[PDB]
Amino acid sequence: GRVIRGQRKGAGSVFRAHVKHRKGAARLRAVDFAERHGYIKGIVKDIIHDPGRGAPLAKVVFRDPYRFKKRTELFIAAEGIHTGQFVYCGKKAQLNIGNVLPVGTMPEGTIVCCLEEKPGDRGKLARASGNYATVISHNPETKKTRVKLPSGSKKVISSANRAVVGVVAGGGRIDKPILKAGRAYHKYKAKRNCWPRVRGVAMNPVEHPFGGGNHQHIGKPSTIRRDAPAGRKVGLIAARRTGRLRGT
RNA sequence: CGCGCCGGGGAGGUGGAGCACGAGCGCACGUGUUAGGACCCGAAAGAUGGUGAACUAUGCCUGGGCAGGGCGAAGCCAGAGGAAACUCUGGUGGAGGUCCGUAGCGGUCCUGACGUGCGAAUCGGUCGUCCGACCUGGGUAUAGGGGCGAAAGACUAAUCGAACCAUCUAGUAGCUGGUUCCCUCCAAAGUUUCCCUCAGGAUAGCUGGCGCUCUCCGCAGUUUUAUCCGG
RNA sequence: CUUGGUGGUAGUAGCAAAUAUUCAAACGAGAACUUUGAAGGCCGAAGUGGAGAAGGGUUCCAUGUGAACAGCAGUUGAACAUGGGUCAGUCGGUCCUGAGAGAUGGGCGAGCGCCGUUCCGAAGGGACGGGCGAUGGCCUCCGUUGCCCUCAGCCGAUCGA
RNA sequence: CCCGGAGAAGCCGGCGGGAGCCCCGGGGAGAGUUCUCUUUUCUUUGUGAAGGGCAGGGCGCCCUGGAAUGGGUUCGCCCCGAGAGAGGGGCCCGUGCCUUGGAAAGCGUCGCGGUUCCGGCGGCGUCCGGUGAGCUCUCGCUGGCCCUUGAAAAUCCGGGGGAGAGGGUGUAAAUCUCGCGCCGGGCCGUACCCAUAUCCGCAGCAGGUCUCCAAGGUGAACAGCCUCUGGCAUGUUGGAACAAUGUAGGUAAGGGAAGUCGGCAAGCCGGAUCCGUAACUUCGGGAUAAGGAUUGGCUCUAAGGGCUGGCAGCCGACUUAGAACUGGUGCGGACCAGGGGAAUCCGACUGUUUAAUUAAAACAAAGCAUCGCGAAGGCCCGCGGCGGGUGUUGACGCGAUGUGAUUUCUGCCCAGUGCUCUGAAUGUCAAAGUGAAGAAAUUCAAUGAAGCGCGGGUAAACGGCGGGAGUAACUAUGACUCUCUUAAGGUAGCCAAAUGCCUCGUCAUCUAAUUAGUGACGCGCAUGAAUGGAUGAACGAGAUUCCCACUGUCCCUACCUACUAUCCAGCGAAACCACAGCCAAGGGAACGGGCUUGGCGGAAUCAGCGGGGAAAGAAGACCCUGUUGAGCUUGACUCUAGUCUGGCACGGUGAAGAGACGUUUUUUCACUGACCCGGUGAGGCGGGGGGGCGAGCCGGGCUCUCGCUUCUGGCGCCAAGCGCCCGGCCGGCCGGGCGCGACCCGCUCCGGGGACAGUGCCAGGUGGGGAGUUUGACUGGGGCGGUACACCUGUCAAACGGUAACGCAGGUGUCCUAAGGCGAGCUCAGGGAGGACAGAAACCUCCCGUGGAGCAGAAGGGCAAAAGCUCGCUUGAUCUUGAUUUUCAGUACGAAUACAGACCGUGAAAGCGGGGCCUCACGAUCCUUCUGACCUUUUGGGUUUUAAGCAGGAGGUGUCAGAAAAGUUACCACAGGGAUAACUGGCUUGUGGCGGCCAAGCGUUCAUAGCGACGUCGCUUUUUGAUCCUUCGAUGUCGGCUCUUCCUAUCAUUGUGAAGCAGAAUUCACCAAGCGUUGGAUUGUUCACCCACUAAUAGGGAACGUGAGCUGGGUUUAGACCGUCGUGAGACAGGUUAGUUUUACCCUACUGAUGAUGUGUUGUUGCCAUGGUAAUCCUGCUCAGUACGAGAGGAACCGCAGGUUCAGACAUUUGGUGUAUGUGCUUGGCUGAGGAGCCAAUGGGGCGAAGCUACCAUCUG
Ligand SMILES: */N=C(\N)N(C)CC[C@H](N)CC(=O)N[C@H]1C=C[C@H](n2ccc(N)nc2=O)O[C@@H]1C(=O)O
Ligand SMILES: [Mg+2]
Ligand SMILES: [Mg+2]
Ligand SMILES: [Mg+2]
Ligand SMILES: [Mg+2]
Ligand SMILES: [Mg+2]
Ligand SMILES: [Mg+2]
Ligand SMILES: [Mg+2]
Ligand SMILES: [Mg+2]
Ligand SMILES: [Mg+2]
Ligand SMILES: [Mg+2]
Ligand SMILES: [Mg+2]
Ligand SMILES: [Mg+2]
Ligand SMILES: [Mg+2]
Ligand SMILES: [Mg+2]
Ligand SMILES: [Mg+2]
Ligand SMILES: [Mg+2]
Ligand SMILES: [Mg+2]
Ligand SMILES: [Mg+2]
Ligand SMILES: [Mg+2]
Ligand SMILES: [Mg+2]
Ligand SMILES: [Mg+2]
Ligand SMILES: [Mg+2]
Ligand SMILES: [Mg+2]
Ligand SMILES: [Mg+2]
Ligand SMILES: [Mg+2]
Ligand SMILES: [Mg+2]
Ligand SMILES: [Mg+2]
Ligand SMILES: [Mg+2]
Ligand SMILES: [Mg+2]
Ligand SMILES: [Mg+2]
Ligand SMILES: [Mg+2]
Ligand SMILES: [Mg+2]
Ligand SMILES: [Mg+2]
Ligand SMILES: [Mg+2]
Ligand SMILES: [Mg+2]
Ligand SMILES: [Mg+2]
Ligand SMILES: [Mg+2]
Ligand SMILES: [Mg+2]
Ligand SMILES: [Mg+2]
Ligand SMILES: [Mg+2]
Ligand SMILES: [Mg+2]
Ligand SMILES: [Mg+2]
Ligand SMILES: [Mg+2]
Ligand SMILES: [Mg+2]
Ligand SMILES: [Mg+2]
Ligand SMILES: [Mg+2]
Ligand SMILES: [Mg+2]
Ligand SMILES: [Mg+2]
Ligand SMILES: [Mg+2]
Ligand SMILES: [Mg+2]
Ligand SMILES: [Mg+2]
Ligand SMILES: [Mg+2]
Ligand SMILES: [Mg+2]
Ligand SMILES: [Mg+2]
Ligand SMILES: [Mg+2]
Ligand SMILES: [Mg+2]
Ligand SMILES: [Mg+2]
Ligand SMILES: [Mg+2]
Ligand SMILES: [Mg+2]
Ligand SMILES: [Mg+2]
Ligand SMILES: [Mg+2]
Ligand SMILES: [Mg+2]
Ligand SMILES: [Mg+2]
Ligand SMILES: [Mg+2]
Ligand SMILES: [Mg+2]
Ligand SMILES: [Mg+2]
Ligand SMILES: [Mg+2]
Ligand SMILES: [Mg+2]
Ligand SMILES: [Mg+2]
Ligand SMILES: [Mg+2]
Ligand SMILES: [Mg+2]
Ligand SMILES: [Mg+2]
Ligand SMILES: [Mg+2]
Ligand SMILES: [Mg+2]
Ligand SMILES: [Mg+2]
Ligand SMILES: [Mg+2]
Ligand SMILES: [Mg+2]
Ligand SMILES: [Mg+2]
Ligand SMILES: [Mg+2]
Ligand SMILES: [Mg+2]
Ligand SMILES: [Mg+2]
Ligand SMILES: [Mg+2]
Ligand SMILES: [Mg+2]
Ligand SMILES: [Mg+2]
Ligand SMILES: [Mg+2]
Ligand SMILES: [Mg+2]
Repeated sequence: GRVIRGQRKGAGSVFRAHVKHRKGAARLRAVDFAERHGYIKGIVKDIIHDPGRGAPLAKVVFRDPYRFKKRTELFIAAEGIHTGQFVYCGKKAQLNIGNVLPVGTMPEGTIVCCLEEKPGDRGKLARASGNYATVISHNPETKKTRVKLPSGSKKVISSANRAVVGVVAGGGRIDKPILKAGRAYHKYKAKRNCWPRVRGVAMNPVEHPFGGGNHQHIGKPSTIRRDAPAGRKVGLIAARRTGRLRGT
């Protein structure tokens, strides 16, 4: 009968992201002759805490090579970096933390972050707190590379694409228990309206397919098809298994 | 005229809204049955097009606001015992979804007052919390099978288990209710059969009115005499 | 049933939230309630005080009136009738942008129209100096229009406290 | 041009500085006080912005110098070779002080003129000091908090740069962010209220509505209480009374929850100091635990500080400890201000929630555990697009669920139903496409995607977790074993719990007494493991139970106060209303105000009162009917957006192979030009030279790299140089241009995909996410149950025929190749006597044999050379018109009967035969299908396929004269119904209750003292049932409380009879219902059971009396928890907890109160016809330790003394009350002090007159 929560979110308007105090987008430097052939120097002017994000950012100042004008970028901070540190970047960049070079050059077993999935997008994969990717093996023919991501999906990518060296800071966040409702409340106030998560079962049987009944119970099987209309797709999606996960 | 896989006749049964020396059309009047808003008045709902978040639901931007006391976390200072490890004793500091409690915020109980009320939800005394998921003003966003909900089917201008205004719309009713002058003459039924029929119809039955063909031989809710039947 | 009018019920129910009035004098036809004075009380700076906002829109002030209204009366009043009254470079709006709304280009749309706000756009009418041309002035020196050379990143029209 | 800054940031705490206010001590000017005191008490007692100076704070600023035997220093900190202490400096704020403004003005005072209309005019004064945990505002410093780190742009400014301009020793110049001097600053709002009377609520409505300011005292305090500044007349009126009923306030001897569903309400406790403080525990808490003592006034001592020259002297704050005295033991003196403990259940906590009946045990919440997904992606919106949100995002993330802190545990079951993985090993499987014959439409045939099947996996997916047998040396039980059924068969733990019917389970404790409560037991109707089980400190406006103290909650009521009600002056409604308003019985729609018959009846009126008027209220919400709906559900029916899958088109260019049906069907491998994606202010791409740093070869050939930047928080733009040109001036000057410097040529800006995704059109699938609709009838209420819904026999049927009930006894939805058709010939059931095996029963024979057997079936009728049984030949169970009968409307179907015309069968022949000996065994229109004629039409004519026609059978409608169809509503809605229930009322009385007759037996004996079987006759309507006449436009539905009267079927008392009666005690019966019949524990209970006294603890009605008389615990709304059932929405004469109880002023009625006619008027003292009616019972003494009786035991009558209950009065005494506001005391403030007083909603506490008044005092019956 009614339109349920899941559906009401898609139009948005209420659930859009709060973006007053966000500093900006965290994109890498754009491609150009210098990066493609040689290298370009750049200092770390300052570090900054971005809202809604575990990791911190960095005000990185470079110099524009064609016009007399200092550009600026917002890199994501690898661990161990500090202000007053010369950050090189390019093809001929030396291998040490805080230094952007294409993956192809570095050997196998190299740990990287802020990686591009396709060339030019200015850095999409692996840039949250405590993550890093592992370079497994190159492939001279076709000029492509094999890379295992933290989740485990191994992916091939063109060797040309870029990556900032080192892991992302802020690891071990999930270690501390979020003790009180308020401490959670503030977090989701920074990000989005989602926090107080009401169980569908409690609702009346208009607002949920599991609702109603005199006794609190679901009544029907909680596994469900993916060939299914919007409104029903609810519960455990395409559940291959469903139980106390013994072993791994 | 073309002759043949041509045409035409007779008798005898049977089906027909036919013949058998025509009787209709036009106009007016009455009654009766229908179709339409159709004897008058009456719905719960249905569809199309528009208007509202001045209360309230919730998110966001920019502003405002909350005495005085108790409890006394880490850190720090000092003294004492001790072989060492170290441990005991007294001060300081002022933490916290901490405690008593005011304004504010809320509104449990007395099932107290009032109950043609001061009031289409107020008053009294008694109650919970009061630095926090705290309280609040103005601006702004979301609109009806749609919005919004710490989820009660709550709320959406006193209206919500589908809002409000007009139009389609005099919407249908086997159901209640009402239905306007006199006299005279005649005068009933509630039973049969069929129906998604049992609060209803048709259909036979009962009733009236209009007449017409003959009358100054026929018929009867009856007996008698004969004659059968009856279980 | 509809509209309009009138009865009994009735000169009854009733005019009970938060302590409170009293004496003399004046105008006046008339005074429990008007005014002055005197005496006694209350609100007791989280105010029954002094100032503002939104909002109301002449209710502010004076003179006169006593029909109607102020659920008793009233010589009174926020009632009625006459007339008056709001003066800024410096106090605010006006300027700015904020969450956001909203044009243009572009696309969609039988269609009134709608999406979308930098996204598929030839998105500058500006400036200083040089040369050449053109006028106006005690043509001194300096203005006032034009071309050519040389230079220019924006960012999205516009509203929004 | 570039770089950079301000504008530009959160909350909280502490501390310091500066103002305003407050206070103190002296000075002046005027007021008030003076019975007595009082150098008294009160008011008042000033300098703006903008400039200059100086104070006064701050500084992460400089210089000198170099510290450990470490120093300085803050309440806390912190700081130091990255340069401390100690000197000298600098800067920043300067709302404070001085000054120009400015004493002329202003204010306070005294006095002169103007008669006046006057910013009138003159004296004087407007002083000097001190204080502070005080308050308020502000400036600054410094900490603490964050999975929260707390706005932008307009606008303004500084610096790095150095393109360029300027005059030749002067009246110098271009140029100045320096000091004066000139002009101008438009448009619009601007009054007032800003709220117990200017706003919104229909109004001058106790409601609601955002801010600033903010004195004295008491005190922890902005608490409460009183006063000044300022404001006001008690909030839409007054006077006279002071009764009951109310509303809000108080207090009570003795007792202390006994009242009651329940300690509901009120009351006790309350602040501080000093002692003291257990169980348990997540070791933080619990904790103001508990439990004690003190507290006043007045008069003293002592300890804590500043400033200048181990000291002195001058000043000033508030606190703390201590001591003596003194009072009628009063003292936190008013106000403000916590009742406690032991236990159990639930939920962890704080929070939120139904605006207007539910604040909870519901939700959330942290923790836990699953699932999808690496972007051409997941999830969703969207009518649409190369669209949009999450996304300024990227697996420690977004997204979808479940569970509910911690600790501890988390057993077995994948058969079912879901989900999912594998998919030629594969049954089925559409369009198009491909072969096949045919004149062609065609039809046939192969080929064949996903999906269903098939097979794996899965329970922190929905979910589930038996029974029978045998077995231990007492019985029991069953360790152990087997089997049936399913895929296992309840493991660990727990309980008559919020889950247990029977049930008040049983035992113990808790009570004198306990259906409650707590601890064990377990057979568990129906416990149980993240649909989570068990525990568990702290917390709860949560649910129950008990204990302490405490109380007018109760025995048991009384008194007082204010506001009313009451009477008066003024002003002034509405609901409601057929007529009206005294009763009993009677019959009547079965409870009448009117009727009949009886009883009766007297003006007009007041304050109260709640019995009635089936009172008002709202076209009954429960129930039923309705061919009336909505909300929701799913395995109902019929469809749909979306998503998955194949085909055709947009859609190219080449490579190799097999073959394929010079060609292809197709498998791979490329290319790119459509097309698609991403980035850029679309900035140096690919080739070819030349140049260089290195390796190898013979100035030369070849390959690759580079093209010049890695110790450091710097700067970096607007071209140097050269060559070649020339332009004006005069070999030199001034001003110009091009190209190298910075290689040349090109056709897509760079990359990645790419002929596939994709878009458009068809086709199959999936699809309660969504839409539309349906969800039979009869019915002794409906439902559940039957089918009496179409058929047939017998009876009921009352002697023609015809007749009903969910009446009776019963049957049917078939069977037959002959069990049909002719003819002939036989005669059955049963019994008797005989005969080897032979038998009660096997086979043969004679005799009897009216049918006693049989004819498929239900029963009934019918039949003997047959309708039975056996042989022989056959198929009239065929073709075809009409007529009639049965049901009946005298319409159909079916079923059958008489004839007729053909072809036949059989029998010698007359004949017989068109299905089953008779009475039941079955079906319309429309559509499809088959058969049938040299049949008709197929449209301008002709031929031939196909189709349509015509006639006769079949496929089926059993709700059987024929819609195609599942559930729920306690969230509910509408029309109506007493044609129809759940209470009452009526008639009946089975059942229940009571009572008679006969007398077989008990009672030793003796039937009948007392009882009475087998049988039998009656009454009653407080039980229960059966019925539906009344009311559904509403009669308020269970219990208790309170209160009156009434019945008698006598429990006790009075009088008397009879006993298997000696007395006592106890039994049965008559007259008799006037007077009595209790207090409590448990349960909502009526009922039940128990303790205690008694004379006795009998039974019942009146609308199951009694709701505008109460209460609202239970039933019986909405919220929620559990078990079982149901896949689910939901359900339960199965448990649990929270949940608006309306109006009286009418008529009558009763109560009390004025009054009325008549005697001519008026008093007076008096009379009684009528109504009403009252007393009750018990104890002791004596009689009497006697009569009686063996004794044990053991009375009665008259008298005497007292008591209970009830009724009627009074208030001498005791008690209560006490606002005579009578009188002492007293807390805080106010009147200068003393005295005398007042306010604090009765300020508080003592004692208390009068008067009212109590079995709580007394009297009489
Ligand atoms: N959903 C629940 N839990 N219940 C109890 C049903 C609620 C229904 N909707 C109301 C109701 O009361 N139903 C009753 C009402 C009466 C009716 N009934 C009563 C008496 C008699 N003799 N016969 C009846 O049929 O029964 C209904 C019932 O119990 O189902
Ligand atoms: Mg729907
Ligand atoms: Mg649903
Ligand atoms: Mg707290
Ligand atoms: Mg408290
Ligand atoms: Mg009440
Ligand atoms: Mg009102
Ligand atoms: Mg605002
Ligand atoms: Mg929408
Ligand atoms: Mg909320
Ligand atoms: Mg929410
Ligand atoms: Mg609910
Ligand atoms: Mg509900
Ligand atoms: Mg009409
Ligand atoms: Mg109508
Ligand atoms: Mg009716
Ligand atoms: Mg007979
Ligand atoms: Mg009265
Ligand atoms: Mg009166
Ligand atoms: Mg009032
Ligand atoms: Mg009053
Ligand atoms: Mg007061
Ligand atoms: Mg004012
Ligand atoms: Mg005025
Ligand atoms: Mg008056
Ligand atoms: Mg001016
Ligand atoms: Mg638009
Ligand atoms: Mg503007
Ligand atoms: Mg503004
Ligand atoms: Mg002065
Ligand atoms: Mg003003
Ligand atoms: Mg008001
Ligand atoms: Mg008023
Ligand atoms: Mg008054
Ligand atoms: Mg007492
Ligand atoms: Mg007492
Ligand atoms: Mg009792
Ligand atoms: Mg009680
Ligand atoms: Mg109480
Ligand atoms: Mg305790
Ligand atoms: Mg909770
Ligand atoms: Mg509510
Ligand atoms: Mg309530
Ligand atoms: Mg789960
Ligand atoms: Mg489990
Ligand atoms: Mg399975
Ligand atoms: Mg128990
Ligand atoms: Mg178990
Ligand atoms: Mg559960
Ligand atoms: Mg279970
Ligand atoms: Mg359970
Ligand atoms: Mg426990
Ligand atoms: Mg009056
Ligand atoms: Mg009547
Ligand atoms: Mg009455
Ligand atoms: Mg009544
Ligand atoms: Mg109704
Ligand atoms: Mg009705
Ligand atoms: Mg109907
Ligand atoms: Mg019907
Ligand atoms: Mg419907
Ligand atoms: Mg749908
Ligand atoms: Mg419809
Ligand atoms: Mg029926
Ligand atoms: Mg007969
Ligand atoms: Mg007969
Ligand atoms: Mg024949
Ligand atoms: Mg036969
Ligand atoms: Mg038809
Ligand atoms: Mg039919
Ligand atoms: Mg009987
Ligand atoms: Mg005998
Ligand atoms: Mg009836
Ligand atoms: Mg009635
Ligand atoms: Mg009534
Ligand atoms: Mg008698
Ligand atoms: Mg009754
Ligand atoms: Mg009532
Ligand atoms: Mg009553
Ligand atoms: Mg109940
Ligand atoms: Mg189930
Ligand atoms: Mg008498
Ligand atoms: Mg004797
Ligand atoms: Mg006395
Ligand atoms: Mg007294
Ligand atoms: Mg004195
Ligand atoms: Mg006394």
